[PDB]
Amino acid sequence: SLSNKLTLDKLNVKGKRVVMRVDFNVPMKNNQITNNQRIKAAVPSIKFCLDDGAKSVVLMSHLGRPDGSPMPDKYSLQPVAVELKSLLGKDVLFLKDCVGPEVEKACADPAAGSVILLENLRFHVEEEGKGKDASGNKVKAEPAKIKTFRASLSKLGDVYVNDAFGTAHRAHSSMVGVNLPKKAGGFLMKKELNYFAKALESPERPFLAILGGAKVADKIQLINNMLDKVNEMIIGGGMAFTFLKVLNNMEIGTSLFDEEGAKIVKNLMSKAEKNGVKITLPVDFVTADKFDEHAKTGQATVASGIPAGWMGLDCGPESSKKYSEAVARAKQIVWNGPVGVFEWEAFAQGTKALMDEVVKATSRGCITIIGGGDTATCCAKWNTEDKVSHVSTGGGASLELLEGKVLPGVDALSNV
Ligand SMILES: Nc1ncnc2c1ncn2[C@@H]1O[C@H](COP(=O)(O)OP(=O)(O)CP(=O)(O)O)[C@@H](O)[C@H]1O
Ligand SMILES: [Mg+2]
Repeated sequence: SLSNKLTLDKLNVKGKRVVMRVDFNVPMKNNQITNNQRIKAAVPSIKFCLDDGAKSVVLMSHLGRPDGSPMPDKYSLQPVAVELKSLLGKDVLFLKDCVGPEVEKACADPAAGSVILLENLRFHVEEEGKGKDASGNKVKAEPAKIKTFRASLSKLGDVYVNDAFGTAHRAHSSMVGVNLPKKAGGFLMKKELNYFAKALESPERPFLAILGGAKVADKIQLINNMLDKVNEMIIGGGMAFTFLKVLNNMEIGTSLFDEEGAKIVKNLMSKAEKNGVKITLPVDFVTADKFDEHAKTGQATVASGIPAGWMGLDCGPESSKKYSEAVARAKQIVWNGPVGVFEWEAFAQGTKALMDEVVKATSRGCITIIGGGDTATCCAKWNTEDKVSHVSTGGGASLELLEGKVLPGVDALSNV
């Protein structure tokens, strides 16, 4: 997607200060980084700069959603400075702010090979452009203030590099507001985009897409677009029940149901048929008397229906077989969302078996792409991240792409 945009590999950073937007918005538990995949995924771009004789490297990102309110005790990027220092083996200068005189002078003529990490960009309402004040009232940013903020960020360097794929879908100040003669996309951006371009412009055939999750309404455009590129599609998780109900008139008990999505199901099937797309739905399920990790377990099939008062939380053995059948024929796979409540061991077996199949397919030459989010965390708790072709570092961003949208984060990049 950047074949028409400027990239790091085509930039000259010798003796220059580099302002690099990155995505260090990692998850925490109480004071520790539960997952540092996002930090490690940006190192390749940081080193390339340093190894190429860079005067300095200024990194900026956000953490959570403070709403433009300084919350150092809740969303401080300080702990990320400690984590980075160890992964880089180099010293990192952390600043209590990301804009202002003090920061601006600190980033002017610094000691060569200097790594500087700025503070949460969202501690200012100028980043997103909106937020709230102490009074609790929702406020809007001033065009004059926005220009100032964007102007301060631009003074931090000579060239600008964007490697925040996970934030590529946001049209915030640090993503599209930096005013510098050169805006280059990082390696992480080049890598992530290269995989999704393969599964969006010219995939290997057969091409299979596995879509799970809970709701259907917020997935309509994702399915609609994918129905123009895939050969086979698996509809699993709570999503399936909305299709079985409208398509087979099957009873679903107290299982998840999407009223809004139920009205489009028939239009989705019609599009698949016209395009020659095979849609695999589950044939049996693992039920529960209630929504609880320690609920009573049962079983059911499409033909028998789900008993009243019960609900399907995972697929069954026969469904696992069909899924594997589709996985075996594929030459490329895109997976987004679990096919069952994987957070509870008793209902994660269906997702576990599919992962095993997906892992075996990769070792046979199949291109396997797992979209970030709930389906990304799985592989982590399974240590099967290096058992597939690619695990995305951006769920909401990769979703935007799959829907066929344009990420403001890359469009704002310099042309070539
Ligand atoms: N058969 C099923 N019944 C109920 N929940 C299911 C399910 N199959 C999957 N899920 C749940 O679906 C969730 C993923 O759904 P989805 O991708 O829509 O979530 P989301 O993060 O966009 C917001 P929400 O989960 O609130 O809808 C997982 O947390 C998983 O436990
Ligand atoms: Mg959702």
